[PDB]
Amino acid sequence: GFNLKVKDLNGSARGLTQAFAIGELKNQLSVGALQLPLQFTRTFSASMTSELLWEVGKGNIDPVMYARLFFQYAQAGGALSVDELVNQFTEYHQSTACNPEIWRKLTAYITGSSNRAIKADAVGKVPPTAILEQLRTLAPSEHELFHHITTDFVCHVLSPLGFILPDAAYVYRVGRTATYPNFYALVDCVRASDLRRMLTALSSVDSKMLQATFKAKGALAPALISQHLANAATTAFERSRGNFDANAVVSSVLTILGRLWSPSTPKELDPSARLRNTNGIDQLRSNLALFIAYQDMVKQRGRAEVIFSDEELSSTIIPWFIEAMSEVSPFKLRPINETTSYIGQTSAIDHMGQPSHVVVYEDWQFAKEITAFTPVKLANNSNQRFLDVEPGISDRMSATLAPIGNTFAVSAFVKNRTAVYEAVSQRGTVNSNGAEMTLGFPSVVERDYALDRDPMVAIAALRTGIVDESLEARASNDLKRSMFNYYAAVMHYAVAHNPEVVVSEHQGVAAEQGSLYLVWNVRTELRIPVGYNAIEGGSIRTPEPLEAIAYNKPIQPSEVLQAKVLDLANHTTSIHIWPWHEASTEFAYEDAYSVTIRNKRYTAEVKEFELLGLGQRRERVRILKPTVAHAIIQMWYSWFVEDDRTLAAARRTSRDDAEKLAIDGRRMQNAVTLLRKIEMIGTTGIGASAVHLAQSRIVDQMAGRGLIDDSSDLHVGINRHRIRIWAGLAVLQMMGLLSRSEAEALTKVLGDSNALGMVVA
Amino acid sequence: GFNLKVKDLNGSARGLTQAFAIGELKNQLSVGALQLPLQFTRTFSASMTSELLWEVGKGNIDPVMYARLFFQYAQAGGALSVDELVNQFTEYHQSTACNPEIWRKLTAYITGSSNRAIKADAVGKVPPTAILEQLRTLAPSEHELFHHITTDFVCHVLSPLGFILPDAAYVYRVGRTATYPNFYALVDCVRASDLRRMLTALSSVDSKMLQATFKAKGALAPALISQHLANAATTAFERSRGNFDANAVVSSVLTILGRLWSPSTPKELDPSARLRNTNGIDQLRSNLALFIAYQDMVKQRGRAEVIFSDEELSSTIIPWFIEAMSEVSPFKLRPINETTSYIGQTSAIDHMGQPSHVVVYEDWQFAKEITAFTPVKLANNSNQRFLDVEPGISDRMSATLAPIGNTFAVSAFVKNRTAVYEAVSQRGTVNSNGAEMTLGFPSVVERDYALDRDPMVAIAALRTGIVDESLEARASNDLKRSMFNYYAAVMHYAVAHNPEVVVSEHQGVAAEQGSLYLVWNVRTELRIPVGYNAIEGGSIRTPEPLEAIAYNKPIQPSEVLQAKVLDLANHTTSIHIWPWHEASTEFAYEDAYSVTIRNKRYTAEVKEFELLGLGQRRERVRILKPTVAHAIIQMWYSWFVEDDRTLAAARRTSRDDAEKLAIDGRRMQNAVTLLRKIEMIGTTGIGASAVHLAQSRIVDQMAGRGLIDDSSDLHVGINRHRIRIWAGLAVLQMMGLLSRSEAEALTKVLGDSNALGMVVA
Amino acid sequence: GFNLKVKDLNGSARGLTQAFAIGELKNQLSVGALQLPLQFTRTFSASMTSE
Repeated sequence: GFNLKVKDLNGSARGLTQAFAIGELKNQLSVGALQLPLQFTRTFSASMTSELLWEVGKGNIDPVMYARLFFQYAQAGGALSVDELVNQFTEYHQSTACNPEIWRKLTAYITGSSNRAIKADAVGKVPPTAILEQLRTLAPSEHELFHHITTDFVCHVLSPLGFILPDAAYVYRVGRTATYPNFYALVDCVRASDLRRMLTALSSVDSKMLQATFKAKGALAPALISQHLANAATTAFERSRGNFDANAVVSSVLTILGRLWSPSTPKELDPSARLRNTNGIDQLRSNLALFIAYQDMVKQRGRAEVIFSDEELSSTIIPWFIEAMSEVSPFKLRPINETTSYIGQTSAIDHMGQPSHVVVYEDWQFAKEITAFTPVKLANNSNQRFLDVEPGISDRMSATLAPIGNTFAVSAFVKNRTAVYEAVSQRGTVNSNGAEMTLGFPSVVERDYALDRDPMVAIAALRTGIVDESLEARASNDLKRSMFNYYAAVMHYAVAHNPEVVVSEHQGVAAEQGSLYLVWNVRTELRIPVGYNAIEGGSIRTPEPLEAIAYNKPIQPSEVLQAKVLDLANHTTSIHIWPWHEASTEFAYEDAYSVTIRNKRYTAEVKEFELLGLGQRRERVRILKPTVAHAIIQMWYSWFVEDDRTLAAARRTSRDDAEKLAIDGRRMQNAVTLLRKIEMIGTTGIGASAVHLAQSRIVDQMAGRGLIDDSSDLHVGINRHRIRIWAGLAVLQMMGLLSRSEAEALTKVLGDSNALGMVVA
Repeated sequence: GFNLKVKDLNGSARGLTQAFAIGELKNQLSVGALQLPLQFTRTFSASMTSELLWEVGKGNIDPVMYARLFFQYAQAGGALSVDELVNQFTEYHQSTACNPEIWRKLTAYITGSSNRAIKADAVGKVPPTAILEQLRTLAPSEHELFHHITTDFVCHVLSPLGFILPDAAYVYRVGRTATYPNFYALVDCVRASDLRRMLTALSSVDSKMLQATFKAKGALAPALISQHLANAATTAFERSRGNFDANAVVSSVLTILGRLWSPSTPKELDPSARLRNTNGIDQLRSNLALFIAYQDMVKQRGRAEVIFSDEELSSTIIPWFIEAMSEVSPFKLRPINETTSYIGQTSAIDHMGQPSHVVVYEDWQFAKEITAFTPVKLANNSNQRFLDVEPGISDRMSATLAPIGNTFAVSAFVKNRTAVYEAVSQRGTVNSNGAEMTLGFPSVVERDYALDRDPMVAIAALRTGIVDESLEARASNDLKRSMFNYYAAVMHYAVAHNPEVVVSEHQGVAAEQGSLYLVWNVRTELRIPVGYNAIEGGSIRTPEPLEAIAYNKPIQPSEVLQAKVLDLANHTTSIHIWPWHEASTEFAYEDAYSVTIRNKRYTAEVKEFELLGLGQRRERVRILKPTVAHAIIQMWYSWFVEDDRTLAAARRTSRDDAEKLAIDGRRMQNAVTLLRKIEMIGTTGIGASAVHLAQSRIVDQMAGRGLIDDSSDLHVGINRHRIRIWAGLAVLQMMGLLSRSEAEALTKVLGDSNALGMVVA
Repeated sequence: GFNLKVKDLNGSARGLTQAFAIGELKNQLSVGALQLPLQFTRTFSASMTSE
């Protein structure tokens, strides 16, 4: 992770700063005091990591299955934020009804009409999912959704009789998104709750209509209700004129929450005796999480003061109901004391004792497996595909990687970096002014790396306080979400850690007195200068959260540290396809190593390349492959990078050799550790396979010539360690555990210290 | 071992210098050239390590069993050099015959005489070994030898009949001495050959007399021959007036060998056409080993020019026969091409390529076991004893140590220190002027450490060129032998390595033109400045041997690398006792460790101390315990010490930080390695036992108080590693693998580098 | 409830327990390892109850 510093986050992790959500302009410490309660449901965001796959057009229907994807599609990064999705679909819904044709056409595709209405239609209802593609002329639908979705009703099950089929199912999927929410996250999510309101009656009409309609007879003739059948939805289309401004509700609600908790009695702030109870947000008010949301939204908006409410009804009303209470999300409104469990602690002590190291870590234990990729392109020649994965790369590589999961028993990495303990004097007297306070058990890494953000850039921005901000709306707001959610995810592990807090002003600019922050008492430690809080008040009593948790004590991990991941094995034969893509894709990418002895530069040329035990290429396949697994590793790499940056700067800064001693130690704790890591990972076994195979091509290189032919002096004090890190490269790339790229980062550490074997072998 | 240096031995290992044997006054390089053949039987010294135990007074008799011990007694460090032994015994032999009494007394102890001569004596011949103690009044015999030995004849087996008993056996023993010889070694050994000449007839008389004597009758009455019986020996006593001056022979012989090989035709040098063949030393002349001997003796003596010979008979004669040809030794006259096999090689190459590192090592693989000690004091209340060893310490400790043997798969230690390879630039360009050339597979270490010399002091002297020389005659000449033999032992591994050589002058002072040395061609390497020899002459062509072998090539180990050691298990119940002592003795010695947390200095107090699994003390026992095992370890420790001395001096010398980089690397290759070693040795398991037991007392220390009672924060980043090196101390002392003492040497390395865990755990 | 502790099993219950079972209170706890390997394959009846 990243490290700071007791007085600081502020130079190198401003996102940490609440004031930024508060709007403190990067510097001044929460001054005000002058604070009231805070409290808990502990409170809104994601449970955790949920993975699932998706059935579409099954013909049983109902709102719940999609809106999720519709919720998800965003998550899917459908196009842009859900409300698009809802809007873009609703928009079809809007080139609405003047197409009674589809009814007319459904009626007309009621075969070929009721024109000979009679008791007749009997078959063919899987190709009118495929059919309601035929409906594409009336409504355009690259955004398959309705093009897929429009199907559902028409083939509700009605004709429940006559027809007939279908008797089959589709795929949806969804890999985890966020464990925590953000307010524009909220606005969409509400837009999802609205598509949700939308369906039922829509579910109901067809469902309703068909049972009521067919008194019959067996078939109740025809020219029938389906003519209404579809009629209801457009009717439904109009049925949306529009429920609320979800944006309106959400912003009004954020404003109300600020108020719910405000410091300033003045009335941008009149939280009622009349309505403060009244169910509603009253259970919600305690909630910190909304409070985090409030802090950010407000900075973003301040509060959007339209007072949609009156202080009675409404403020009774559009705040009557809320999205989270409405379930198109995979967010859930949080349990109330657990928070998001998953931490052991230790903290610094040269015997004095105090700390500026941390010991909070990853609570991780990732997948035991991974995925082939072949989109079974064949059936319908489009997205309709099946990867059709079979024993191939996937099983051998997995087992072999499956040490791979091993390197990163994440608690163990924190173990190493929490193994530190003594330098900087002892036992007793290490500590020198600056700190380190450090973090994270998988969700933040998981949220990004999957999302191609490569956290790292957002992270540098994070630290430097003010964000990097070149970024694309895709790019910029990847940054945004990751920075918001990351901080919040920590926060209700920060909020959770000590209930005492206090909603703080800031003051700051006016801007509208909204801006507000939180402080708490934690009692225990002797007075080792920890910011300005030691505590001076019995207890930590610092609004800065890192500040708050940090002056506290060790524990253990409640959490699973499960990597989760999705088996579709039932599907894995079942389907058919949802909106899948990123696989990763084609199975691997080539990487070789060349070694010198007797001085003959070679290059065996193994890739990347099967390695695996068959030839070759292979083909075909790849593995959008459990982020975590990439995730856990991303974290180890991050560590390397951080320490190195620090060192360089200080060594130039710190002339003293003793200072240099300290420096080698940090750089080369990275060095050493990375080196040890390399050795191990490479003696993973396959890689060891690379060692025999790549050697041999290098044997050919070792044995190309006659003179070279006496095969190796290539084996030296260095070699075994050399093609050992051939083994390192083999662990290193296209396992897919790591993308590549980084390789030079590891190089950077190896270079930094002779490292050598250092021994072995 | 020790390290040098291509241009040098001369600063830091002058013993290496032949010129010192030659007498070059510490500096000038063999200049002369001007040389003739040299050649091989390869030639005199010990086979290797032989261990055996000793039967005395069995009553079967014969010369061979003792003279060995008589040879051995010296080795036993009986008192002083054998010739003492022979002399001191011969000296009894000398308060000779005027004691017909013992005969008279034997006759008299022929029961109670023949006084009633008749056919009578029938019994009691185990207590006249014990009896011939009764003979002690006539001859004093603290030096039991004759007091024990005088017995043998009298109880030859004669009365072969009447008596009767004995029907039993004694113990002798002998643990290995030297694999190589030295000339005063020669003079004694010859003194042994002389006691050897002495016995037979002495064996023969009694043996002869008794068969001839008793025509009989059954018993042939008495008043008989035993009256001669003993008569022969004194007669034998006189029989020694004296065969040769063994000293005379030996010195005359050394002189003759010089000549045998001399450069100077002038005649301190007339090696005959008449007698150069003539069997004798002709097979011996080729022999280098005598040549090594010659070089040293001469320096010691020059040659002792009495020309005992004429150039025909004799120089035919006292050189006719020689001790080595005469077998009271455990030396044997060497095979002719094997030499003393046992070496793998690698040598330096940053790609250039050349070397100043070495890779010659220990060819070692030591004992699988060790010894209890209880001298079964009980029977006869003296030396007569039996340790009476039983399952106790010995088996458990052994198995546990038996990893102990593991740490020191000596090739593996050379492996580590031959793992070095790259620092000092690359690949390619490491080398900088100075070298290292390094050595030894067990005999030199084995010869000393057993002998309480603690090689190390002799070793510092070794290096510094001119010897330390405070030393006791015991002390000084421990130094002498170890330095002579060590060098020679290397030499006919140096002599063996390349047959080309050339007997060189020096010149030097006159002193008598005797002084002489050897040079050879070894061809192969490119011209990397290796002394002044690169070679400049096709081949190494350097008289300096290290110089000679060193410019040469890798191999493998023919030798056993057996630690040998002695099982008396048959005896282990059998006896009774020889001259045994050093055991070591009482089983162990106490050592504890105290740890601090929450800051409570403790000291668990475990010793040393059973550890073993029983209580306690125990008692009783100890283990004069396979030197090697101590031996192998002595070598690893030595390494530490050498590098550290170097570093300190250079860092003060070398201001540059880069220089310091180099320095940390050497000191802390020691550091690191010693540290790793410690971890491992301690996780030996018992020690791990110390870890649970010593912890617990420390738990008591950890749990003495209430506050302390929440047992450990004692377990830190440091702890496991702390009582882990409690484990280190446990491996560390009274296993007996190592004496102790050194502990601060390991400390010295641990101190030198944070070391830390460095990790783990 | 008489019993014993593995270290003390011999350490105390050492009498009841069979490492004694033989003579060998002795020097070292019976054991080591060795030579002719077998298990008898028989005690005989069930005799209890069977009133």
